[PDB]
Amino acid sequence: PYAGMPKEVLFQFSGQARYRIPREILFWLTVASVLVLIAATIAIIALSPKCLDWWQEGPMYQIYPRSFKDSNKDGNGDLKGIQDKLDYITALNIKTVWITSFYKSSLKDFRYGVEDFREVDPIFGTMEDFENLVAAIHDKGLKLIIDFI
Amino acid sequence: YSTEPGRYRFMGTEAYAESIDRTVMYYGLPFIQEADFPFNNYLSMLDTVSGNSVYEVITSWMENMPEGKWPNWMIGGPDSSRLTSRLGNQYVNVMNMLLFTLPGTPITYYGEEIGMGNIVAANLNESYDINTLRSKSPMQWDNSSNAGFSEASNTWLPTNSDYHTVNVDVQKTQPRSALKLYQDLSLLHANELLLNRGWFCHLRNDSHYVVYTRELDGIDRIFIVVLNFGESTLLNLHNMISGLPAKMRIRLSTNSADKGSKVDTSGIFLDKGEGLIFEHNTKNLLHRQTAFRDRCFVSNRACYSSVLNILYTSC
Amino acid sequence: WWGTSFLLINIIGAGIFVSPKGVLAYSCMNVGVSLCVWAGCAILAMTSTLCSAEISISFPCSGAQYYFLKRYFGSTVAFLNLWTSLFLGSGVVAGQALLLAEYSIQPFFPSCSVPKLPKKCLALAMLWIVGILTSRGVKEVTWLQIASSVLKVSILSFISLTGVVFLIRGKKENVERFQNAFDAELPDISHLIQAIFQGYFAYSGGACFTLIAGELKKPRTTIPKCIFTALPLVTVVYLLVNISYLTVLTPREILSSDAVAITWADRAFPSLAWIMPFAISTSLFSNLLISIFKSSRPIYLASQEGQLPLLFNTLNSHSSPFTAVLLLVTLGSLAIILTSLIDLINYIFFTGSLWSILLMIGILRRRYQEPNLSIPYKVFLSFPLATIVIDVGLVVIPLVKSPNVHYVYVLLLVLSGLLFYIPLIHFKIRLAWFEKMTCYLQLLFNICLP
Ligand SMILES: *[C@@H]1O[C@H](CO)[C@@H](O[C@@H]2O[C@H](CO)[C@@H](O)[C@H](O)[C@H]2NC(C)=O)[C@H](O)[C@H]1NC(C)=O
Ligand SMILES: *[C@@H]1O[C@H](CO)[C@@H](O[C@@H]2O[C@H](CO)[C@@H](O)[C@H](O)[C@H]2NC(C)=O)[C@H](O)[C@H]1NC(C)=O
Ligand SMILES: *[C@@H]1O[C@H](CO)[C@@H](O[C@@H]2O[C@H](CO)[C@@H](O)[C@H](O)[C@H]2NC(C)=O)[C@H](O)[C@H]1NC(C)=O
Repeated sequence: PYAGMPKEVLFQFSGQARYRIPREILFWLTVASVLVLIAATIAIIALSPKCLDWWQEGPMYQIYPRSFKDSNKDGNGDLKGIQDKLDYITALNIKTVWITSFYKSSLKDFRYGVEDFREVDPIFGTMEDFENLVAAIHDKGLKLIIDFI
Repeated sequence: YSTEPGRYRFMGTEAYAESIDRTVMYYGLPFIQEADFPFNNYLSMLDTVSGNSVYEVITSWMENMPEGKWPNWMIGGPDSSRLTSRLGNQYVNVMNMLLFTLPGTPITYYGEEIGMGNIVAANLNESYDINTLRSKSPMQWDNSSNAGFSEASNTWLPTNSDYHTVNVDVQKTQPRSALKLYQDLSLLHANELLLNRGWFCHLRNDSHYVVYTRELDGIDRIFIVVLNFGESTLLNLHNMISGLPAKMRIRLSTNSADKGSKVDTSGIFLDKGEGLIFEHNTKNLLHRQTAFRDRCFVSNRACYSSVLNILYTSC
Repeated sequence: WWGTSFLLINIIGAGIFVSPKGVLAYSCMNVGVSLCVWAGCAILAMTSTLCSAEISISFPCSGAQYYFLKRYFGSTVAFLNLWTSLFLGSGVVAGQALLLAEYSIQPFFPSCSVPKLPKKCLALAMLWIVGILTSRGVKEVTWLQIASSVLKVSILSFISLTGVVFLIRGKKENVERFQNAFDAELPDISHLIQAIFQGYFAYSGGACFTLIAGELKKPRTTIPKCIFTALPLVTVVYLLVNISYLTVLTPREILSSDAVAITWADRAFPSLAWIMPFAISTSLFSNLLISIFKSSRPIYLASQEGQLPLLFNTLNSHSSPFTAVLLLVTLGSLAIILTSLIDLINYIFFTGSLWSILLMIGILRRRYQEPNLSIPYKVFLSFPLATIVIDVGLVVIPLVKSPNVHYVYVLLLVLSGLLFYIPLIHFKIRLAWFEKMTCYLQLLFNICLP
């Protein structure tokens, strides 16, 4: 078994059990360890609780659209003003933004009298403003829910 | 539209002038999905505060709810008088704490973090309910013109006359403002498993104070929340809870000047509208004891392994 | 010709599946910055590939780059290169194992973060099974590798076509992000360097055909032309892949998500039916096998000369190297356990650029006193001079920024290279117990030197 030992002297001590069985033992131990790792992984993936949903982990913020922020010098709040203040909402560690009714309406109190369910009231902006606000909210990792009558 | 992962769609219902048994029916059935949760506004219906009333509200909601469901809480809304005018200024801070320690999802009405009050009723040309216009004043941002809400000569509603000293801008510098406490409570709720999850165990009712605990299996730490809703008084935690040290460290308090201070367990002195959150290291969780299995609730039960630093269901 | 086809099939690699997040992880969600970052990475890889082709046509194999170092530097430099390339290969195989296990394990968790423990366990299991498959058995499977290449090119083509179609349709929600770009805040230079590292890993990943380029038959005739015809194609493919990902996903979810392709398919076509994770996992497993074989080859190739571990030059079992495979498995397991994936890439290609610096100065040594004796080139090696400064800029500022001490530890290991080299060679000390251990291990595993 000297340095650089060739093939012929290899068949001189491998026959001995002390050099015959440990190789097989190590091979089967390694494959057993591989199976143990697979079993541990498949056990940990199961038996694990389902994680909380987005509406279960973070607080919600309720906003009255007409009294949050004006952005066109008209006296009424609008969606653009809401978009312009998303940094303040983020600084509050808020997860969900809740906006009350803003559809095109003829009566804005005593519940709501809606004149069109697929339009935004002109005093709040246009549909393009709503789409921009939704995109801005989704970019910052927030989520939006709206009222329905 | 809720099949794509990460895009679940929420839906809740509003029923206000109703009883608790008819309200909890919107939660659905174990084999029928009806709603995620009905909005809870029982707290916002209180015109006066005491330990007994808050205890009754919390216990009623937590007992009538189906087991395993997700609760929620509100303290104000567009159809209710603002909190600092309904109950007074002294209760502004403590209620916020109550909102951020109960199990479930908290809901905040705009302007509650600053602490706005109602405005004197005024008549408008448009048709509106004069009895509810008091809670729809514009947001107060800074001490400029119309409180920074608009740059126009006239707003659709008058702004509150105290905006010169109560606005977002001034409170971002003051270290004792309600905004700082709200931000601290929100951060603590977002960065602690014990608050966004885990058991909620409440002790016996009292006329002055409300005391409860939050805990989880395998954390070895508990949060003890104590709130004083009556008058200034003295409290001895040894009688209510056994196995506590003589001195305890306040993790958070409504009076921000006492953060990190040490108090004596027997003889805690509380002022009108005060709140303390103690963090305690122990291993005797209440929900495992025999006396308290009837006063602890969870949703999505889980256990934490620190050695593996994971969560598992079988406990 | 099919030569460029084989070249691109080798080049495409497997990093394209992981980099889009990391590059977007740095630069703070700036799309234009990321596009410029991969543009610069592609140019840098162009230059490095050209220099590597020069060395390959001037020198046969990896041992021939070792001999090149011997010609133009001392033996210490070449030995340091050898042992550093050992760590490079170990880190590469560890990263591939992490990526494979992580992609396989993601689908079970629908919309949350996968815990680190199952990911590490599965990565260790995959690395161990690949290591035990390489030795005592299979060296290469042609059918599986052909199928994996076909699947990978099909997936890439499908993603590119879908992105092109969605961009052409002109919907506002799909194109508005491309317009009004660059409004995000400008990051620091360290984030630029990290993004460059990730992009270079993406694009140069699998572009290690230096040995492959060494067996070509048209020196200075088609190899530069082959590179000029192949590399910009995969550059455009990668850029348009970014186009598609940013078209149908937001930067926030791309950064928060772990498997970019899986979430891309989830949002685009909610009918994948677990086909995409399985296909990508099979492709990554094939790439792992190919990479472990290609990394085991140079160790045995250079083990026959100038190596203290004479035990390494021992073909055994079914004519397979054993010591090199075991050492690679051990180092890969340590890399899996002790650290994450992105920082592994950062350290790996920081070391890669650090050694490319010395490769470039050796090429300049071919021109240091004899500029005329350089290899024939289109612009007479003007570009490598600039790439030297580029690499210097890459290596300098991570030290002054110093956000992680592991950067210092890399240089500490490099210096320990010479620290170990000095007593072995200069003093020529031999250990009897070393011989005893070698003989015992030879008798244990039937280890013999042919
Ligand atoms: C709208 O409200 C205003 C004031 O509440 C009413 O009167 C306006 O203002 C002064 C007196 O307040 C009048 O001299 C103006 O002529 C009024 N302006 C306008 C534009 O009418 C006003 O009558 C109300 N209008 C309606 C339709 O109810
Ligand atoms: C209104 O808010 C401003 C903003 O801080 C207060 O401070 C004034 O404005 C700048 C900012 O410090 C200073 O240069 C002025 O000197 C401040 N005014 C005074 C009187 O000190 C300001 O005090 C607030 N109140 C009023 C009435 O302006
Ligand atoms: C805690 O429990 C109840 C509160 O509902 C109180 O006991 C009742 O007090 C009211 C007041 O007259 C009456 O209903 C009875 O006299 C009591 N018993 C029952 C069964 O109702 C008790 O006092 C409360 N503890 C306090 C306030 O410290």
